[PDB]
Amino acid sequence: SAISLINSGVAWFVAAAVLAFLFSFQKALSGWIAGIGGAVGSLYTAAAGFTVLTGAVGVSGALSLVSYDVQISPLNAIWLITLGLCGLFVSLYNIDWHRHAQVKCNGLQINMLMAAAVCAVIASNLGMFVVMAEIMALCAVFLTSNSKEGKLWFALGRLGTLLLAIACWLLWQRYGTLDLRLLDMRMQQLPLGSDIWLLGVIGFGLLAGIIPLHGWVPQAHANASAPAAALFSTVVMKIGLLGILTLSLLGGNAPLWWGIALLVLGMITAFVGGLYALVEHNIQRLLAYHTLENIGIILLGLGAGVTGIALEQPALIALGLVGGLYHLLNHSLFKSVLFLGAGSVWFRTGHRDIEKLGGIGKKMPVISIAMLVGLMAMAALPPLNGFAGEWVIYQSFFKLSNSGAFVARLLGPLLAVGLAITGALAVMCMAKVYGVTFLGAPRTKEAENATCAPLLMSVSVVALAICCVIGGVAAPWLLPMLSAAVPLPLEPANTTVSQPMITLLLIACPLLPFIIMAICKGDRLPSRSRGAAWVCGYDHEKSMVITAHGFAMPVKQAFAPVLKLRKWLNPVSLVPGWQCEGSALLFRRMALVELAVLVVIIV
Amino acid sequence: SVLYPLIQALVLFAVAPLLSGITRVARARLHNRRGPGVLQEYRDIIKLLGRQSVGPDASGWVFRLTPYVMVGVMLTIATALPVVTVGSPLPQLGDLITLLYLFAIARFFFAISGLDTGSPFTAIGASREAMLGVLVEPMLLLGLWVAAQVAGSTNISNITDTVYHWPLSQSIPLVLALCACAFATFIEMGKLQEGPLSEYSGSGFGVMKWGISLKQLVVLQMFVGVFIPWGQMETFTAGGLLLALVIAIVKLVVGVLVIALFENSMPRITWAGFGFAFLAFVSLLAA
Amino acid sequence: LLGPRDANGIPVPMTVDESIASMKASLLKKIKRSAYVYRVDCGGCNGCEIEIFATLSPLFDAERFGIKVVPSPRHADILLFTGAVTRAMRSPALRAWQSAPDPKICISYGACGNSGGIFHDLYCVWGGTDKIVPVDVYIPGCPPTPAATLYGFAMALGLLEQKIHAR
Ligand code: SF4
Repeated sequence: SAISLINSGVAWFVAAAVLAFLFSFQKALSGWIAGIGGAVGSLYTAAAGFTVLTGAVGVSGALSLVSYDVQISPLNAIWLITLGLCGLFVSLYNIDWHRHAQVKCNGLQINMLMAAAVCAVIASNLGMFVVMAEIMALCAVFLTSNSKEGKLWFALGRLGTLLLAIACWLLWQRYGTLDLRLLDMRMQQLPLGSDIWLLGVIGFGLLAGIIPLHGWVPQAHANASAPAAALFSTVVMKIGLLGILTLSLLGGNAPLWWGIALLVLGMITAFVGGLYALVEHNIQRLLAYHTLENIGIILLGLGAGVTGIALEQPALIALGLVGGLYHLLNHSLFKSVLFLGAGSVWFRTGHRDIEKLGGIGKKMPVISIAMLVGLMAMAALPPLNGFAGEWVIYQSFFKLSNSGAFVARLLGPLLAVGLAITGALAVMCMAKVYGVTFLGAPRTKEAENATCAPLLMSVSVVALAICCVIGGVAAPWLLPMLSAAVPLPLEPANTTVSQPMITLLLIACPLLPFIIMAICKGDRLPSRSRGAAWVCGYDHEKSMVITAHGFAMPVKQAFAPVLKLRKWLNPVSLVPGWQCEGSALLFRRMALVELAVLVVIIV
Repeated sequence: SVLYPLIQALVLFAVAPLLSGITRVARARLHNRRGPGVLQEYRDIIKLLGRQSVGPDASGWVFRLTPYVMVGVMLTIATALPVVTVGSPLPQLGDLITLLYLFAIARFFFAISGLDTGSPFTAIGASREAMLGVLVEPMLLLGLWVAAQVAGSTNISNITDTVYHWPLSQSIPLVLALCACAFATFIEMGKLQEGPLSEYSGSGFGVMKWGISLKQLVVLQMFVGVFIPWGQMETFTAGGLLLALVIAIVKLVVGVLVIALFENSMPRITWAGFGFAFLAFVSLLAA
Repeated sequence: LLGPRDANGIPVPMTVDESIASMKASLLKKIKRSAYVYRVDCGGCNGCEIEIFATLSPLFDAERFGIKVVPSPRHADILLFTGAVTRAMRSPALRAWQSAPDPKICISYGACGNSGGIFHDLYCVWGGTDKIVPVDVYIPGCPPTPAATLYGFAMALGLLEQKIHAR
């Protein structure tokens, strides 16, 4: 009954959108209606995804409000599950987010984006996939702050549908069918063709944010709202990744250069995103480059899977796919944690620059603990949920390192070395982020005036962090659940890792020095926190603390050629009409035209 | 399945300031002075445990709670390193990625504790330590990765008994990876004044000294127990245990002595550590 | 702000609480085998500084008795004060006093630190180090010989006893 569940979920999403738009004359009631509708629709979406994943078969039917053909493969059930979780918690966050005198009623665009994303996940036609991913993308463009930020994203988004429309026309000419099961059963006879696959991969990476086509991501995540940016990073990226995965797995056939190309592409995405996140002092733009690097890690897992299905190694396929999809779900979880918590910090303070955002850990300690969990989850630290997917991806890398191929053995340990680079850089970046935001003395009078977080904001972020911890410690019980979608044995190289014993050994081991200091203390006075930091005799000043500007200097010191390569490959001055007076307003003017003419032809 | 890892962690915790004490008395004898005793580190640590911890007003729970976290993370490390058998006490936790990212946990908590205080010196030291971790983690990953693909499995107690029974057919990938791991250990135990602990005081400073001594133990132990296993057991017996403890403490003592000697005998070793690591990686690919 | 004053505003030596000052003997027998000493050089000539740094030199050693020089007041159990308290140096010396964990041991080193020395009655000094902070052990000399420094630290740690008395 997952078809009826997803039908009711899409119905509640569109009802929430139209009711939030109809009652837009006030902010509180419109936000309440939009959040409740999004929450119940996401509950139905997650219920349908869990039903499909537990059935492990795959269901098909017809959505009887668009006349929409639907197939829910168990591979897409993970996308439905993560969309349901993220949508439910972002809607519950939006309930309290829509009580501010500075924010806007975004519930119509939020609900339309989630409905388009769900219809894109559950799509069976590739043309309908493009159309619904294109509805979601224009709603996301409308979901930005102003017309300046949604200009490069509009250009890259329409470049992507030009590419995806050409690829879909090529597929319709070659096969006479746009369906996905029909293409899979027809791709035994003729293989995909590099010309269609590379075009589709570039067109989806324009949507999935793949370096060097990543220029829209931090500009879009510059000053957007946290309910906007959370589902941006956890929906818009994952739809393009789903399109890449459903183009790469369109047949058992898959040439070896596809997997190597995906490995190199996700590799440079992970490295460049993780390096470029270090040199930024805006939290919501830093999270965009960390989106880029974790999407690179998920693409590393998917490229390992594609290389395995090229080399006919079932263990490699199993390891690559579940590592990639588990890291996809976990990344969406803790990225929602990070974006919603940073938005709560902005909600209580008003600042997004971490240079002018210190001392928030004492003002809001619940939010501070939640971001500590999220930062330790994103920088892959055991036993949290960002470590398990990286562990399975490393196991797939080791399976690559032992397979018989010169293109795979040369690429085996290099991916491990660079993923160690990326993990260490992420650990540094989140050490910097937690140090200069939630620790130390505040650096602005606007910071100490920030009271505690609201009720439902804290409830949503704590529930997301609870889900992150649950997905972390219960990885050995959730990985075989994802083995029901990618369907075959998981074969780590003679090794398991067990998150519960690390969890038990990280709470019980620090008790031993506590017991020892409780025994070895004699006349120990109670600990005092009174004075200022020791700065060698002179008194302490606000200009003397080291912050994100001075903490990210040796990475600018040692990784200088890549950061100068940022400035070189920037063809922004070569576009003739890019410097126009009204080009930003013109793109948003045809955006109203394009969404109005493409929605009505579907209906 | 509980007693062996717990006794492993407890003994490796309780023997850690011997290695710091022997290192500081070796540095004293190398500079032609008599120097302190080998038990001076214990006296300093217990005396600091007597004192009471102070900190800045802006410091919160992270500043007080970091040293216990770092000691517990080093204990979770040390409970999976084999010191007397070729089999790790906890093979579930005794992977390669697990140990690396638990060391990443330690680096992250040290860096956020250095940034918690308002002192520029502690934040600078946190940044330098994080730089050191960024430059050393893939070196050691590639070293034990070459050793792992020589072995067949991503797991301690598989690399250890692969290098225990020397195959004599892939000896060059083993030797180059061994020297790369030695270089990574040399970088981690060393640099490669004010200090990053200038804001710690009392019990917090004592538990930081505990954690630093335990980190310097477990890095050298991950070298000399994984890559020098001749003297350990395939299966745990009750009669050959004294020989295993003797050879383990002798290995640790000679390791800290020779590392102190070659530290005082001093991006060359940073590049050569990467260079011997890639020379290991090319060696399997060419042969 | 940092230090107590009179009605005129002249600084006075700090008074520790007796709860804080009650466990000084226990602190001394705790740090008898390991003493962490921070030099707090104030307004004085290098003589009273180089000789203190010569207590860990080849001729006279301090680590054999357990004394180790620390880089921060937070690590310090003994605060070694050196020079006569210059008006520009009272505030950093007070800051080094409050930065150390309670209880503390203070040792005045040299004539200039004990009472001001030759600059005892002068507008830019406050006199000796006892005019700003309490002092437990006084070590005279200008400069004190390293034998006197070792005797002062050993008598502070209880390894030796006081030799000279008043007449
Ligand atoms: S005691 Fe003598 S040597 Fe020391 S600072 Fe005073 S005048 Fe100089």
